[PDB]
Amino acid sequence: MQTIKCVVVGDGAVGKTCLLISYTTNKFPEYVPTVFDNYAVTVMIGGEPYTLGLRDTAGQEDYDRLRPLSYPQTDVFLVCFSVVSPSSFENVKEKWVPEITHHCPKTPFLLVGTQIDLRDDPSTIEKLAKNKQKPITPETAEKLARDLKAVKYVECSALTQKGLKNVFDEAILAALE
Amino acid sequence: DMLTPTERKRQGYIHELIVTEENYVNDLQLVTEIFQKPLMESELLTEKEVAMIFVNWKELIMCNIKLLKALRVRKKMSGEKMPVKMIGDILSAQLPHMQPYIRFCSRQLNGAALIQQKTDEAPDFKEFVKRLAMDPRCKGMPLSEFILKPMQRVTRYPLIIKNILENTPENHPDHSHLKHALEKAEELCSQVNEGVREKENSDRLEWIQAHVQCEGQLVFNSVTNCLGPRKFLHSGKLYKAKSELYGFLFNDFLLLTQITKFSPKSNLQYIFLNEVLVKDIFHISDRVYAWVQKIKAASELYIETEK
Ligand SMILES: Nc1nc2c(ncn2[C@@H]2O[C@H](COP(=O)(O)OP(=O)(O)O)[C@@H](O)[C@H]2O)c(=O)[nH]1
Repeated sequence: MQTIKCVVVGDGAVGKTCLLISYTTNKFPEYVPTVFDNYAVTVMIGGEPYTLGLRDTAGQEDYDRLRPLSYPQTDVFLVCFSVVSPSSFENVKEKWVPEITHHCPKTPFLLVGTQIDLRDDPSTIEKLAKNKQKPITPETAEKLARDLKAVKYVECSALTQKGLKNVFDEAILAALE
Repeated sequence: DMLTPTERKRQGYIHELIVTEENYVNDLQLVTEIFQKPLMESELLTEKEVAMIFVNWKELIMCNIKLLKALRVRKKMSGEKMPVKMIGDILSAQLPHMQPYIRFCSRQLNGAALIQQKTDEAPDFKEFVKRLAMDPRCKGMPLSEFILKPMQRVTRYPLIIKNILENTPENHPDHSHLKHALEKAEELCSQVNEGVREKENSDRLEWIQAHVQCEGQLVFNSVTNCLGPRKFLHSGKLYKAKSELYGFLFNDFLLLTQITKFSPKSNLQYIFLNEVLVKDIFHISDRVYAWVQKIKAASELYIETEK
């Protein structure tokens, strides 16, 4: 079969590691493991089996020459941001998209909004309000997706698993076309 | 076993430390067994080519095996269902034994290239490497993904220790040790990151030293006059509609060149202080028709020789 190689980039603390663990164990994380260790998974998409190769980049974020060692041999990028973190969202356009577009210009990529289950948590909307910011609208996200040439925008919650299975199917479909 | 969610988070992150070290050391050894030894014996590559791929992999095994044994001994000392009271002293002592990570990660890019080239130019290499990776111990991971493990490992140490630390209260006998461990694990990473850049720079200057004729003696990869070792800064074709060129911007100069008809492909080509740029793009050496790079470099030189 085709072994799609999928790489998850984006700011720290947006839930990248959690996204992978929660999807390769079917169960959202009492403690979030600092370490995702499960490269290959076989995945069924509409009658066809496919092999996904998942690559975490956690811990690499603040090391400019180390990050790109993870970019070659990649069929699809997932650029992640927390919909409940505006700084993470700004970095999609100021840091992450320019970087993967430089090293891997012909590689497709999805914009992946994350931690949905907090978009409606009262205390979370409060901390943002106290700092004169608000959670990111899916509408806002779809626009940045169009502007940055992303294949498409998708959202999920590692904790709830809503949208989770949809993120990786869309990753696979982006790698084939 | 009366643990609060905090004390328990602490024991869990310690558990993860050891278990992922066990896994890592086993993975380092698998690579030597199933990939390195067979590739060397194959007669497909040279001794130079084999070393460009695996570098000091053996050194890495030796130092990590050291950490693991000390981790195992501490765990055994703590007790069966008893919590590990201290782990920070061991990391603090072991992390300075981990300078070989700098050599490896600063050279693994050339290896990745070397593997890709041989993969494509020779279908013998492609299939042989694919065959070796069929061993079930690989769990579907190809050689080029195993090569990333040492970079992945040094970068994960600070994450792991930070989590152990965050769940370790200030008056705990492991707090100071963990604080030290964190500083050193972050130091190691930055050195690794730096080492990758230095080597990226060295190979850049050695590539220029061979594809640019400076006749009219120019030694690129060596100590500049008063700005330390030379540092390549930028390079991009500079079209002069007055007087079709291509120039390379270094730390101290801008080599104007012409392409006589950084990859490994055949192509030939033939000072920052006293200069100033504008775009009224134009330059001023005697004047002649990404400016921040030239600008920042200039101000950096003037300010450096002021002392
Ligand atoms: N509620 C919620 N919390 C999340 C989600 N994803 C991650 N987290 C939290 O974020 C932390 C882990 O995120 P992580 O994957 O390690 O971020 P990373 O730095 O990108 O790897 C944990 O404290 C989780 O509780 C999510 O989808 N929903």
